[PDB]
Amino acid sequence: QVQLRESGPSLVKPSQTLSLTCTASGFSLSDKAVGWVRQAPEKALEWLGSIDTSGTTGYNSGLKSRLSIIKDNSKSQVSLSVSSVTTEDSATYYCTIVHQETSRRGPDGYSWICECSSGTYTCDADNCGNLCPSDWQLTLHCHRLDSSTYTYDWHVETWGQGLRVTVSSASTTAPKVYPLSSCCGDKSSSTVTLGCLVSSYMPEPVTVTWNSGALKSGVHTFPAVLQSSGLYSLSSMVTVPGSTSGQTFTCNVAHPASSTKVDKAVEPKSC
Amino acid sequence: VLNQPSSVSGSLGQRVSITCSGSSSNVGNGYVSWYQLIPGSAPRTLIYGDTSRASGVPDRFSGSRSGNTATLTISSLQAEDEADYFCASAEDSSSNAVFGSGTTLTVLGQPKSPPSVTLFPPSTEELNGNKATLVCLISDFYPGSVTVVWKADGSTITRNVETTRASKQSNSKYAASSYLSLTSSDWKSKGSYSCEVTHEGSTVTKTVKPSEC
Repeated sequence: QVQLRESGPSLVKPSQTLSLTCTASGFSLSDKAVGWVRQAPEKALEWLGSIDTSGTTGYNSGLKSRLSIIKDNSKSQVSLSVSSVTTEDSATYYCTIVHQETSRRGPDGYSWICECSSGTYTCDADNCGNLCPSDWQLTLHCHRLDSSTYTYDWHVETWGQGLRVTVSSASTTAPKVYPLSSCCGDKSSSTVTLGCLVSSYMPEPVTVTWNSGALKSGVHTFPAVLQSSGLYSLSSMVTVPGSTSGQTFTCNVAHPASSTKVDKAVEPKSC
Repeated sequence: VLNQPSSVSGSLGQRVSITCSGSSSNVGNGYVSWYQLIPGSAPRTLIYGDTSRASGVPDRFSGSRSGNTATLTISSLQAEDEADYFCASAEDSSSNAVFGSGTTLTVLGQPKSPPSVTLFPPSTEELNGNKATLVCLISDFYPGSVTVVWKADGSTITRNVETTRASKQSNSKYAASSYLSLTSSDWKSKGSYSCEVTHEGSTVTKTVKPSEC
């Protein structure tokens, strides 16, 4: 149960500092390097930086002057700081465990490393061996590795769920949640459909569940429309076998940007 | 940025390859990784070190590398393989990673599916605020391409309509929604409102009667 939970503000004003925290659990930061990745809307994944078990930070060369990463092993927390953000820093920020090691791969085919008294060679055979003593075997089966030649290995081992951050000067707006119910005369089912309209909020995201998560199947939450007003709206729908008399339906809406949570009772239109 | 094709497509049960072109100092360094991004889900590592499969990844995903170009091959294409795919590589340092431009994969040959349409009238709570939003929810259709037309008393509405782009639901098909923003007066005025959804030349229309809700 290796877990990576991002935390921080979902809304930040332009030219301020964006500060995020990643809490690690199920593993120690003294044994695993962790880094930050982000994806802005409609853009590709972008590397930000990492901090390894030794505590050495490394950053996207084109963003380093704006980034700062530090960790606290005892708390198993790692923080990210992005200074003087603009709307281009709006993105989902992912905490990650990254593999990082400096290697020395020679030409393709010379996999093994052979460092003798005469220097460092990349060799094709895994014996080091008959090659080290002989001058003729080295030039045959090995390439002499220059001091500068180094290779780098990087990949993401584990991904966090990601935290969406919006950079905007606009104020927040808590959603107004309206029940969705078909008109009378459409009560003939045989499956009854209802939902909730999460209207006019700012910023994203919003999460929707039904009956406090006890109602799983039959639910679908649509992506949000962005009115020209700058406010978002989305709908969540649940389809359930009818009749369902003797059961209630409540849509639970969470808008973390304003610490507000709404539980709206949805009752079918009785006529 | 590593150069990938913007989009590729293959047929069900067939194979497709995504290339990742770079320079001698990233891809040529010899340690490429591949990631899968399904919207509404965290990114997933597929390949690392050119050819090694990450944990839980089946062998129909495979990677290779030739010089400054890497390739991800996906045989036995299934519906759930539709996603964005990104290659990545270090450059000049094991802590300076570079991602590719990304490739969207479409899986052709899947069965057509018509949209099921539900039209919701405005609620009493919203009408008390002198506003009225009609909600048209469209689901379970493939391919993911619909056009929505709203009608009032049979004539086309040309104002105050907003429609989302189709997006994936759990069953690999597409869903969408459309919103008609009216005032309380308009909703009470007209005799009916209709959401007209066209998908692959065929149309499904649901109608709502303000008087009978």
